[PDB]
Amino acid sequence: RPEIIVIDLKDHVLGRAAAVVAKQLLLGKKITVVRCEQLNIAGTEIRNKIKYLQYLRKRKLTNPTKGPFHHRAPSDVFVRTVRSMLPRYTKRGMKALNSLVAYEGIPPNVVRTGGRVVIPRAQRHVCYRSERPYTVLGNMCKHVGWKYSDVVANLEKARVEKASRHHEKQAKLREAWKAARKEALAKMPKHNVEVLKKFGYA
Amino acid sequence: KFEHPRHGHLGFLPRKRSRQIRGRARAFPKDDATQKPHLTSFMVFKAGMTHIVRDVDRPGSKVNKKEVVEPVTILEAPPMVIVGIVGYRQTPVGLKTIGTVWAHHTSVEFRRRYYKNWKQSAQLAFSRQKQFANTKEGKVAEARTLNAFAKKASVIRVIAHTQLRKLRNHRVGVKKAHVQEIQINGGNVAAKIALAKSLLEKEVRVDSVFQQSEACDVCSVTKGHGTEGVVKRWGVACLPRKTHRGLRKVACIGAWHPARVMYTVARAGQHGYHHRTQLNKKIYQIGRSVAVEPNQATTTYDLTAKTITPMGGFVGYGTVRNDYVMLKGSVSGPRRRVMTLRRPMAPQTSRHLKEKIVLKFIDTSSKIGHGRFQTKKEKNQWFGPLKKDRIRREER
Amino acid sequence: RFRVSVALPVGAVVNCADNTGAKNLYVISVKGYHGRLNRLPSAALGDMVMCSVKKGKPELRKKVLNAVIIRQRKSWRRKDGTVIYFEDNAGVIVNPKGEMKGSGIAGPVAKESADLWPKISTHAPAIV
RNA sequence: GGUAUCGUGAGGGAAGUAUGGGGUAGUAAACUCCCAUGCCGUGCCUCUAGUUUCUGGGGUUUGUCGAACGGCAAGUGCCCCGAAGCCAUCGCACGGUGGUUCUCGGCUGAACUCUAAGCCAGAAGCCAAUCCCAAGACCAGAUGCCCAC
RNA sequence: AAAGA
RNA sequence: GCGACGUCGCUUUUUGAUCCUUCGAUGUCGGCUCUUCCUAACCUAGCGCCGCAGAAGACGCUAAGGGUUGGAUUGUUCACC
RNA sequence: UUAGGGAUAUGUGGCGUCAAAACUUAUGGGCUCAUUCGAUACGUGAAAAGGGUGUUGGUGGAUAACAAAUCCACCGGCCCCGAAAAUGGAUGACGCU
Ligand SMILES: [Mg+2]
Ligand SMILES: [Mg+2]
Ligand SMILES: [Mg+2]
Ligand SMILES: [Mg+2]
Ligand SMILES: [Mg+2]
Ligand SMILES: [Mg+2]
Ligand SMILES: [Mg+2]
Repeated sequence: RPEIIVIDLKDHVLGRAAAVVAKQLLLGKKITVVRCEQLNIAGTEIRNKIKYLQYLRKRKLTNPTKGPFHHRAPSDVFVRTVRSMLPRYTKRGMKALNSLVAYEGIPPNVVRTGGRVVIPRAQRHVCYRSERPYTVLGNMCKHVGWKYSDVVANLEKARVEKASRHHEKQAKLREAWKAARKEALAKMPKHNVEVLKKFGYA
Repeated sequence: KFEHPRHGHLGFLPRKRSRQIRGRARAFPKDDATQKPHLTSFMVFKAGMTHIVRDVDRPGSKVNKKEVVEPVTILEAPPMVIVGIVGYRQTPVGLKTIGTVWAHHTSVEFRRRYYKNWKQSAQLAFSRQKQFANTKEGKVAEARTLNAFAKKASVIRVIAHTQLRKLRNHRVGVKKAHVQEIQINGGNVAAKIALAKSLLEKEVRVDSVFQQSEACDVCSVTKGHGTEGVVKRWGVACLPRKTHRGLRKVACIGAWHPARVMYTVARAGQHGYHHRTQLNKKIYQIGRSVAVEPNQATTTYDLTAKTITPMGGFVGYGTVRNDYVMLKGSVSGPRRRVMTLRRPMAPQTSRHLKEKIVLKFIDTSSKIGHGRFQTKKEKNQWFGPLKKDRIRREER
Repeated sequence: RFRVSVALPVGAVVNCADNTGAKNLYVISVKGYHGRLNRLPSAALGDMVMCSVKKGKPELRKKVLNAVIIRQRKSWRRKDGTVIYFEDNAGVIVNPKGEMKGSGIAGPVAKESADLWPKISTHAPAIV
């Protein structure tokens, strides 16, 4: 019944991506996010660890359990970067936030939910790579908390390989098409082979 | 300028009533897969205290010398009946249970725990699980999740409850069964269910979990005091005698800024009945029951015959009838409150925590008095056939 | 050092069990004490304190001088588990380094003050 | 749906810290430790101490029930002792952990030296963790039991 | 979450 | 290590101004009590360095984490022992 | 600079999200890495000399040898230190490199 545009965030810079996701959530689309671990940020890790340890330093003096609740686990750091790029104190903006999910890695319920999506206008590599220091967000958040880097680094390893078991099994099911579709020429009306060639789809 | 070290410890806030009297290990030890599968926790009942005399070791000044009187605590520890096995996934939002196999029988005291009346009830707890276990799909749906506790599971936790009908103590007014998950800290989780699957529906006695001269950590719930004031709850100070509106207060609980009272200033509220842990409480004796060895408190230098139970029981508890455990020092309970032992976190490699012990004396002199007599058969020796028994042992 | 209960806060008049002339040992301050807030410096059984003599010879009176507690009228629990105490407070008057200074003690010096002062025990009639 | 039990733990809290000693060693002096103590912290009540409306048991004082016995009145007469409970740095127990980085000693050498890239290493430090709280983090955690219509 | 795919 | 001569940045528990807020009322210093915060580091903590052989000081940097007393006279802050 | 409305178009200010507008312009010229970068005037002023053995620019003057190129002196910052406080903490927020 629903339609979710399951986005991906490997090698997406944390901010050029939360700005694009926020405006789409705010255009009523329901984005689910995966692999917030691999989100990149400009600058070295030390600089990005201090830009976050200076935020882990702010808390309501008189009652910290009301202060700004800091989140490890990049999955919601990406949700945190989005909530901040968003009209929070309207029901319009709280609906837009509640349309993200922002998992960690590719959970089993969104590996088999269809192909997934990337934002080219935020991929850090629209061009050559010079030398510049980027930081995987899952590696900056391991160092300020987020006990579960080991956990998801193995769940996603038992998947990047379990999927690779299914790209080479059912590999002999693929060429059963790219050959059948290849020799799906020269047996059929030239009437149509000519316009497949014309429009390149040959 | 002038100041003092701050009153109380901010790492025990909020000073709140613990969510249950049952002492519950928040964290179990780190899983060293180089060990054998075993049980790393156990629930005992605080009988009370006494003190003992020890042959000392660990050469120092007060040590390597004559004996010492050290206060101890007697914790009655009946064997625990394992009922279940519980495995956890290591998922990125923290452990989650992946099923729970139960035993085929489930003691009638365990099933009370899923009630609050149990005598107007119809006792249906675990009715479709005893029935469905005798099925074949039961055995399927049970080995379908035991064959899961090896694929997906990392943490394996049996569910043990206490034997209370085996705890003839009455002053423990409860007949439900205290239910506690217990970590297994062996290795090769495949061989970790093997233990769990084995000792399931079998009694686990405390010496099977612990050894005599080693130390545990005691997860427990402090003795409650209700609403205690600031001088008692935090121990701040009494204002001078001259104070108006009385003197058991904190005078200044806030500057002008911040214009809110801080979470750090002292205020009156729940004191006691908090969950504490008491790291590194060292076991001095883990002696067995009087039903099996009615010479509990006679080690080698008290060749007389006696038991742990002092003259006239422990005050407010009763007689110890089960496999008591003798710790060293304080335990954060009132009498007959369930304590949970736990094998400790600390490296524990020290000449003050790994040294073995022999107890040259234990006191059974009555708690209720001053007691001058051990082993009441010494009291009869002091006195004579006085008129109480004289009116019965000479009137026949 | 020992786990001796403290008995003699600053301003206590201990009497001199040492035949040096003095009679009192108004405790000026405990030598070795690490300050704590509003806490009066409290001497103990083995502690060395600084004193002014309030009664006795004048050749030692209007002067700050040292003293080691002999006897403690406050019951301290010995680590052997025996709670023990004395009729009366008492202190020898001593060298600034620590030395006996005064005719052998007229009282039962306690164990907690002899094995912290090898120069007192050799002048004390009994040890207890 | 209810009810019940067991957990999970996002997040917030957070604490242990001083001093002496022995030790090898008047050694081209300290340092894993061994030993205490002190403070702080959290507990506890076995002991010691305090506390007594167990007005417990006793004693005593004026008055008072005809007098003893027995009590009673003196807003608990006073006194000695007093279990239980509570409580004391007055008693007692406990509070010695892994990474990460910078000072930094340094490595390779370019364009000879630590760094321009490649890099070990480690005191605090921070960071989790132990520890305290616990899904208004709304737990598709697991589990027990069950309706009418 | 499934498992198939 | 600072000192001639000098100067130049940043300093408030500063000496005073200013008269902006308050005149149908922001109640006066100091304490007591208690909590917090900062470092321009007093102590412990980390090397560094000297005419730093041991000893023992010497200069320095890094660190706010922990610690920083009890009294006499004074209303005191300060000061003094 | 101001009656009540609609449309067209601008002003100042802008066009990554909040936030309408480059759905992150096919942008072009250089600059910039900054362990508190930097980023809307007037808010009050942000940082003062000072130097370097630093990254980019310019002029005086050698060698044809530095340890086929390599120098001796300075002008110019962006940028490094100089420089610091007290509730938690602000380009307005996120964030951007
Ligand atoms: Mg008054
Ligand atoms: Mg936590
Ligand atoms: Mg946390
Ligand atoms: Mg005032
Ligand atoms: Mg005073
Ligand atoms: Mg228009
Ligand atoms: Mg450009």
